[PDB]
Amino acid sequence: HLEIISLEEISMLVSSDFDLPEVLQHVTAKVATQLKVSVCNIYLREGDEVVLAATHGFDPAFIGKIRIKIGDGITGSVARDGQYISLSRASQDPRYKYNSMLSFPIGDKKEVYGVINLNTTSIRSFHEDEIYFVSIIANLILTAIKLRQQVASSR
Amino acid sequence: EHLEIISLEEISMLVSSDFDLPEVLQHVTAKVATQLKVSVCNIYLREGDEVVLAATHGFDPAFIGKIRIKIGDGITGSVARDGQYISLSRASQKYNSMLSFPIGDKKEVYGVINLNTTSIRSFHEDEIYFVSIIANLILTAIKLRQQVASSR
Ligand code: NA
Ligand code: NA
Repeated sequence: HLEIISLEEISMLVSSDFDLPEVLQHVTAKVATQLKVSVCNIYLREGDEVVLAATHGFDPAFIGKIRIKIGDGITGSVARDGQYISLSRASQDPRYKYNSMLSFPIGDKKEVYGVINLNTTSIRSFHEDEIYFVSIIANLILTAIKLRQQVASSR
Repeated sequence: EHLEIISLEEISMLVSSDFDLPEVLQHVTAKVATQLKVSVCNIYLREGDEVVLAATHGFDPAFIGKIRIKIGDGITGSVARDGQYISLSRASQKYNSMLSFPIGDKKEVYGVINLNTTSIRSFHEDEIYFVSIIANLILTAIKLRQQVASSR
């Protein structure tokens, strides 16, 4: 939402005394609650795949554990192509579900660094600026990485 | 605390692709001035043995080229050299209060952000914080633009 990011928040995000791990935990937990969604994950490009880096929705236990091969999911396509997809599906496993997800890339000019997902179990449309809001977050996340990775291991 | 005093596109432009340093700074100033309800906000950043004016709110923007301060020199010089910021009040005559805060990192000072009122007020712990934050924001606005350009 409009004026909806604390000074503490951008602060922590930029200021380098924190490690990605801890920021991203707070990022997902921020986004998930802001958009009223029941889970928000970040996967970060690593080799030809993409591994989980933060959650709000899963156990933190799952942090290293989930990997999507590159083109593989619809996460995997977002990771490959760098266009986000948002969809709602009707789903039914036999038994004598109607979810929504938003899957948005983290990337730049050159390429994709990761994917942020938002999944709610309700049938619900993602509104434009709802996506705008995540677009900004995808870029604050992009900026966290860039500051830390390069300006740390080379400065 | 630290109240919800920043805006999505403000944030955005800060980081953004083809949003541009002068212009970004020209807004950053105008925000601070307007926020801390201060008369002038000027950012000087670093060139060689001196520090030049990069953005103002409060002066004619025609002075952006034009004000260069040696690192030994101002109250602004000290802040630029030894990195730890200074804030003062003078009653001088009329009068003025000011905050001269550093922009930098563990090793290196990148410039100085400056506020002056033409009242006589000493700024709150919380008001400085804000500015410290604003100074990381400027710092990284800077830091991004040269890791993109000057390392590709
Ligand atoms: Na997911
Ligand atoms: Na000044």
